[PDB]
Amino acid sequence: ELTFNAEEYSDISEMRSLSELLGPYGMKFLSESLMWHISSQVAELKKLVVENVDVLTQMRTSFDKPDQMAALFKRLSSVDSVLKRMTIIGVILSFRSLAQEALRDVLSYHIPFLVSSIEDFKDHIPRETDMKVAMNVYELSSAAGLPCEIDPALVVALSSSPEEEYKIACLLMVFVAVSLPTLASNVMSQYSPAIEGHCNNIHCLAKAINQIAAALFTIHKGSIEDRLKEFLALASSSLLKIGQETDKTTTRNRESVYLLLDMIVQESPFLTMDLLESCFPYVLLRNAYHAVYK
Amino acid sequence: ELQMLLEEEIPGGRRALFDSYTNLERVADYCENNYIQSADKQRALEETKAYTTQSLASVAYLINTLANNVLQMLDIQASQLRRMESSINHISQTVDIHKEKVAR
Amino acid sequence: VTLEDALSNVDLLEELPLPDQQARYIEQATVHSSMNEMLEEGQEYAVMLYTWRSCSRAIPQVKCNEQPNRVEIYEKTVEVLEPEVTKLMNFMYFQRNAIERFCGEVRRLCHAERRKDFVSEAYLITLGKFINMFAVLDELKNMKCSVKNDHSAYKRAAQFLRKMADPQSIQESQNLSMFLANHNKITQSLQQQLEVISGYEELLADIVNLCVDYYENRMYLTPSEKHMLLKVMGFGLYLMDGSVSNIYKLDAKKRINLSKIDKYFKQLQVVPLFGDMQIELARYIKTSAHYEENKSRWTCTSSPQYNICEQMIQIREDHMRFISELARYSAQKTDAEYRKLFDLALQGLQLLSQWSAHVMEVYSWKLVHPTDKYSNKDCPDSAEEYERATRYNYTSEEKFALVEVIAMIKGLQVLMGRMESVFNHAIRHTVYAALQDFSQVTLREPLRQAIKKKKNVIQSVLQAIRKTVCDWETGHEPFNDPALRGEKDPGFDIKVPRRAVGPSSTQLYMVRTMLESLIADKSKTLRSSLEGPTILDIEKFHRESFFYTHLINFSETLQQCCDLSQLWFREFFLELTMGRRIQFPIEMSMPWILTDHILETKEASMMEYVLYSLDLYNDSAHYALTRFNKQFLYDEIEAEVNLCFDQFVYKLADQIFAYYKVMAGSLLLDKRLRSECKNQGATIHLPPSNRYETLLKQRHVQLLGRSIDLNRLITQRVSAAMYKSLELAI
Amino acid sequence: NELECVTNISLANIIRQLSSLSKYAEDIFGELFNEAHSFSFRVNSLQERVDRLSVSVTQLDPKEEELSLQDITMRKAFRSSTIQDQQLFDRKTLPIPLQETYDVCEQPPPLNILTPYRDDGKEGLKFYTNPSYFFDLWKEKMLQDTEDKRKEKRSVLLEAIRKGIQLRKVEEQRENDVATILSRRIAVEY
Repeated sequence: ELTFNAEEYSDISEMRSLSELLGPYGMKFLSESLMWHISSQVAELKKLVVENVDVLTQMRTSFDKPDQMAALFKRLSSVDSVLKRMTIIGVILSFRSLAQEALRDVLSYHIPFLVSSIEDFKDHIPRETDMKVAMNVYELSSAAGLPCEIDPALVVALSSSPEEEYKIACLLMVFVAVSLPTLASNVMSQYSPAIEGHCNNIHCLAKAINQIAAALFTIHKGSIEDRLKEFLALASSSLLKIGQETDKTTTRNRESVYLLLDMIVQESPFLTMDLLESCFPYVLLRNAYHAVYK
Repeated sequence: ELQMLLEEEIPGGRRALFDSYTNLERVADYCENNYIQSADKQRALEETKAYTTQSLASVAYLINTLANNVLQMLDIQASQLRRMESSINHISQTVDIHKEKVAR
Repeated sequence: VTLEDALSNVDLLEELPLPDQQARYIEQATVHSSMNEMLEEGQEYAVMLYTWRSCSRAIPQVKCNEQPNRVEIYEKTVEVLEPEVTKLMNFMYFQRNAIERFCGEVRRLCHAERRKDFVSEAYLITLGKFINMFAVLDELKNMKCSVKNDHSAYKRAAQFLRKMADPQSIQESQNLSMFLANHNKITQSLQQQLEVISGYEELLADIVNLCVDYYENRMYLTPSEKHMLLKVMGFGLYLMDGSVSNIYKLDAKKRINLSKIDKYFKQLQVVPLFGDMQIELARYIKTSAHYEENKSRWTCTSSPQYNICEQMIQIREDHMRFISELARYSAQKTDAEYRKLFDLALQGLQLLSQWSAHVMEVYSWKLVHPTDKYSNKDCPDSAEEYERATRYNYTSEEKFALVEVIAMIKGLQVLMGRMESVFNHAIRHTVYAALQDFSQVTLREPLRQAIKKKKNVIQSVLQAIRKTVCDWETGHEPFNDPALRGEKDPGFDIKVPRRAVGPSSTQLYMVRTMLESLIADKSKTLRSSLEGPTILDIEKFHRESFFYTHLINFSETLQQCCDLSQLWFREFFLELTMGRRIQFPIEMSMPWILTDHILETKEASMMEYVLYSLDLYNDSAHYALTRFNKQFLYDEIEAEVNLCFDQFVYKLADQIFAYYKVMAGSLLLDKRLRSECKNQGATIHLPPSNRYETLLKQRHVQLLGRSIDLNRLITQRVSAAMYKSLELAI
Repeated sequence: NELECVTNISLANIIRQLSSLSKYAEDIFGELFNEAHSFSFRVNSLQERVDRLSVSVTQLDPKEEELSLQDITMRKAFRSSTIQDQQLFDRKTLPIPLQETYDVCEQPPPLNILTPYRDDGKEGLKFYTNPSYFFDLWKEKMLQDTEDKRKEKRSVLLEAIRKGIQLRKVEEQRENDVATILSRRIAVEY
């Protein structure tokens, strides 16, 4: 029994009161304090990725061979560690999202004219502009509380060879993709409608993947759409593979882990439902939702 | 630029589709009767092969062009509406400024 | 001007960006064809008879013999009803000639000398199809008491005007009157005309044995075929048990197996005869000639496994297991991959058929067994019979389970139809490969044996099978082949060609019947000469080639395996009302029953399933337009959809707004207050979560050829509600 | 029969299928184009209105702006549009190909001609097929259920506001729509 109630500090009303007290300066300070921890966790994740690079590089290329892919997965190390770290990152990003929503609601209500100008400016920036200007625009908007596709605080925090770093980012996406079905075996992965999510917080992975992909592949000048598309292909393939199993222990929570693909595609501003349909039939998700909501 | 499409591209392609419909309906009967009353059946046969290949290619080409024209038309309209939304938002902001000035 | 250009056009057309979207055999063949034509004509008459609505219920009646306008209503009625009576005359002539033809075939086939030769299994199945056609036609004519009244009214009107003068005309009219007046006329004629034939029961025993065999081995794909087997079994048993024949003596000789048929009927007790007119299968046993003294033999006459909620665990398991594997398969390929796609297509079709069968069987059993006011506490005393067959006959769980199963059927159907090109290519390639491998490689050994032997009947047949279905990649059969001569192989590799094209229906049928001829118990036997492995491999190929015809037409069979059109039609129960009703209320319609149950209970789990229960209307309307082929049926379906969809939109919008208003109110409530209230046993309960997101994103719902933007209508209603809320607050 | 005859017949058949496909594609494209054209008309009208409104708004005078305190309520309030779509499955809405396949289906018997002789003065065909029957039955059920439920249940600105409340009281609010029937039923149920 913790000596406090978490809902009496993170409620919508409480977060709005905190925004009233703190203002944009205090909220920016809070966000920076959170991105520090995210950067720490990402450093650890990069360590784990580099200590697996050979097997990961092979898995990135042999996703068409179920037997060879299973053989490769057998040799990976520290998988539950990767999942735990990404869950922590997702939890921190969820807290940030709550705080940003509170701040936006307060600001749009105290200073409507500045907020209207800011929103008009952000919405209609030419999509052909480069990263330098868009970063300043997004930084202003985020200070105002609006939500942005690419978080500028995270982009700044994750910058503290370059081609080696790009390769490491791609293999981090691969690692996290292929490790998902390990969550079915866990017993705390139950999806609860009273929670609208899982007991052990694996529903924040949507935040984790989307935000981390955006940040890294803006830092290393990639293509966020393509990288997230590859991640979706791999994750869908892995979960489809676990689909045919029959063990009553390694598939205790197949439906709950299936719902994560839907959560990820919903959160992402780069992934649409057409891609998910092409790679993962939606009837499976419909049946999973029926099963959990029983 | 949108008028060039609306007035004559899409309607022209639709009329072309109707013409192809009629021509193919006639060519089917022509090929059948030609084979029936042909001295050499083999020659009639590869001729029918040629007509069917030509018909398939032409229909595919026409459908492709119509689809492209419709796609471009929709995209242009979406761009217009985005621009007009921006202008309307500006007008709303101006009206709000005026009302606040009057109140002050 | 070439395949390359056309194919390139198609390819470039299939890549545009489309987002935001989510001898002794020829005579047999000829007779078989004629019999099939008679079958289709009989189906036409059956549909004519099912959708017959009384036209004499609208003709004004005459009270006094001096009604001022009596002649000129008689002229009206004769002109109205002349073509309907033409239809009935044609029906009578058809049934008479059909019985003549069937009995002629049965007589020819049973001839003492000819009872030795074989008859292809396909011919036996077609004979079963006639016996079933006669059964359905007789029962239809029995139910429909409106045709009698229509003909009587026409006859009175026509005689009052002296419209008929000829002697032949009066004789034909009075023959039609006899036909319509009687009861079980068609079956009685069939019996009286069969029994004159000596030893007719042996052919029927053959039919029933074949049907029992097929049903046991699961040699069917569509639910229609599965039920046809049982109907043929039952009606064949009924016919066989006449005066000159006794099925219990015939069973004592181990000629038929009554225990197997009894077990089958016990497991499955009702099947849809036509439309919504069911047939209880034990009714054939009950009414047989010698049933009473042998009543103890059957246990299918008493009365369990129709609780659809029991099969749902298995249905869900199979759904997920199959779709997970199918989703993996979404350049030239090896034969193994094409064979896998063939297996997967067949397996998906079988699963779809099985699910459709579950749903329809439950529906039929429910229809034949209406509830009462003691069984169901909520059933009102003044409940119509149809209202008691459908509306009050289902529990909540049963309705939810039916919706689940229908949704699974429709989802898997769209998935399977999406892969129609890959399945077509894979299926054709596998069929061609299997047929050519068999013909060219497997038939070399038996042909060599037969050449090394005096017997030449086998040689003629095997050689005939080779001419029929061999595609010699060099155009001619190899000449230095030693197997053809007789000498042993030294070897002699032959390269079998590959290509994606299936055998025409005629030649596939010929090949299958000739193979059946070789491995035949009766033919002095052709199977005696053959060796062991030869017959074993022939039996194999003959068994797998059963489904080739079905699979080559993948789209049609996929359509057939997922047919749920009959849940709407109610002509039978409408006829039983004796004119009291012209149609039933929507709250008695099955699709609306299911959809409205989901809407009213506000079930969270089932909220994603509603649109499939609505979709049922599409299948029903398409069926009415294309098969029944009647305008007024589509008019009625359209009116029903018009009313029910507006009701659906209203209810959905109302409950959506209520749900989100409650969530908004609950989010902002003080948390410490909730804690305190719970600590004193006065909990302010949370609102149950629910799944409305999928519905709010719908923008091209499809109903009866219209595209409906659900989002727009929900927005209109919700905005009205928001304005009302603000006004109420102020 | 020679096989080449069958192959040629099949080739003619596929050409006929190509022609049918052409007609169906034309139908789809026309259905798209018509509504796109309607959108274009609406967009042009809205653009004209926006241009007018912008030139009008640029010349608003705040210092000269005068507000009538006395006329606060006697002014007519602005009301947003309340259009709500219904009857989406009327016969008018039928697509063209579905109508084509509907018109080849068998028509009901010409049972209307009996109408002039009927004493009841009802249509002849309404005894053969009544699509309006469902609606009538539903309405009747709704009406009696509602009645049964009801039975079972049982300064100068000061002048301006006074006039406003008087108008609101006197100018109160003032059917064959399903939504209205359901609303009345539920309202009586409360």
